[PDB]
Amino acid sequence: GPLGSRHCLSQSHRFKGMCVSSNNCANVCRTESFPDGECKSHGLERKCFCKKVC
Amino acid sequence: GPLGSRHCLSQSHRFKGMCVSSNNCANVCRTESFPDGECKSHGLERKCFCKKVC
Repeated sequence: GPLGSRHCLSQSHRFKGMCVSSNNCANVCRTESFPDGECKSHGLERKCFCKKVC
Repeated sequence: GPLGSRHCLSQSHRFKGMCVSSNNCANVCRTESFPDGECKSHGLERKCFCKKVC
């Protein structure tokens, strides 16, 4: 399929606590004007990262 | 940050091998049309992430 856009991530400003639903993260990120978002782990911390085209 | 610009990260397309020096990562990222870059660890990988204002 078509050559896709490159994506950029930024940790959520609003999301609270452990990120264990990427759908919930994506919706919180929509309140921050990003179209998408996903949970990511670093060590034992799971955080919400908002996602847009760079 | 909070009273500054919000920044976005995108894993480098061109950077090869383990990211040791964030200066080297930033320079490779400049060839990718990002103004900055930095090494970040996840799992047993240290990778170069290009960095711009969202």
